[PDB]
Amino acid sequence: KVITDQDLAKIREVAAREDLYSLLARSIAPSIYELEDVKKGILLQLFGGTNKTFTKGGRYRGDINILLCGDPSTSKSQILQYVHKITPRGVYTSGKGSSAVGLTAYITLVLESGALVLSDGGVCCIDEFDKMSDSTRSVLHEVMEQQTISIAKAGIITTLNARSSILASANPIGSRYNPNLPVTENIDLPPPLLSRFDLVYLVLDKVDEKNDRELAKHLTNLYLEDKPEHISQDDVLPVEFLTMYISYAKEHIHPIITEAAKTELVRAYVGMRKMTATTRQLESMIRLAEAHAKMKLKNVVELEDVQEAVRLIRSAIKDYATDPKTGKIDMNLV
Amino acid sequence: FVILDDCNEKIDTELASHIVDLHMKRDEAIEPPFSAEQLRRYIKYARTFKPILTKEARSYLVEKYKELRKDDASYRITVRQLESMIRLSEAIARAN
Ligand SMILES: Nc1ncnc2c1ncn2[C@@H]1O[C@H](COP(=O)(O)OP(=O)(O)NP(=O)(O)O)[C@@H](O)[C@H]1O
Ligand SMILES: [Mg+2]
Repeated sequence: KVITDQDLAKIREVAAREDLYSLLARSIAPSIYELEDVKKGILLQLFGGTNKTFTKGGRYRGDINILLCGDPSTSKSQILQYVHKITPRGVYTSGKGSSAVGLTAYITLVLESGALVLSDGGVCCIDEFDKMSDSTRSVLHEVMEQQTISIAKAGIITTLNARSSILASANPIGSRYNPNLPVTENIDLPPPLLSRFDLVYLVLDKVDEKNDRELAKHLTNLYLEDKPEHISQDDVLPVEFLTMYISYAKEHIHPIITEAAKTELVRAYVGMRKMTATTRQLESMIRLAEAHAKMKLKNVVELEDVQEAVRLIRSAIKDYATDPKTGKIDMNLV
Repeated sequence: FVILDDCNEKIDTELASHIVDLHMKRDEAIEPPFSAEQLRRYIKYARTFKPILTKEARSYLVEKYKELRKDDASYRITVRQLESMIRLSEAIARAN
């Protein structure tokens, strides 16, 4: 394919650092400037929740689905490249490149695999998500909710497993974010599909001289050398070691809910609910908190993890800057 | 059957607790009245009954159907609703 006690010592020693969460996040995509919250959310998608199966009452998904939405030139697609190369298994694809059959499975009498099936247990990166038709996007409802694919065609009828995490990229209606429309109307996905993402990010091309000088200095510094040694930050982890950390934590660590975490989750859900938050906001909060716990090599979910899960959800969709009654965003607060 | 969110704190506070319990304990939360292998044996037994419509029930059915027709006078209520109501009553008697 393309362990030792020293590796365990290194992993345990790194896990004791105070700046661990920021260190890991800024190290998944070293040359990309800022976008810290986006990097953090992607890191938690890499770790994932915990998988659960009951004797009866079913099984519950550990995987996280993320949507990146906003202005052009904001470097969304560049981030999808890093995720596609970091993940052990996965696929990158485009909206105009995909059919309903190609995305799931194909009759040929034999059955054949599509992208979401090849990507099982990994991450499936979908770019230009706003270009594919309502017919093709309707296929994703069942696979995202259940993590299974049911088929019933001439001579073949069966169900297949798809433990696949989706990372999506799109631009708003009108192709540049319009502040005179509410956020849900700018995003323009129908509610049954928009309800299935754990995190939704707004990223905006806001002009600012302070930001622009730093961005310009960062991009122009890459052309001072033939094959650059330069990198955005002094301390980042090598890709190999980072992969080792993530892989080990996925295999050995399995956090559980503490009573304290249960009380905070109930309180937080009632807070978002009483005023719109659906029942899926609760489950996605649980899943994000579990992902945060694995990343610290803990066996228990605690109050700190729940509060981080809540904070990241509020930060992603620019809620603090949102008018609570009209649903428009004040661009001055960004 | 039409399902609606109907947001209410007194329901949300309980529903959230139920959901968090399912993620906190795997098997323990549900505590059903019967075992599945018990329930299937009961359902197999029940389907052997072939109940018969009582005289008073025949008199009562036309009154209830007239009430539905006057409510109707929304999908328009046809003779098929009476036939369906008879089916449901057969199933209810069989359940008992
Ligand atoms: N913060 C940033 N860090 C690094 N490169 C950036 C940044 N912002 C913009 N760029 C550069 O600007 C370009 C962005 O291209 P791209 O990744 O396609 O952005 P995008 O969000 O996908 N825009 P679009 O495809 O039009 O919706 C690339 O050359 C990036 O290197
Ligand atoms: Mg792009």
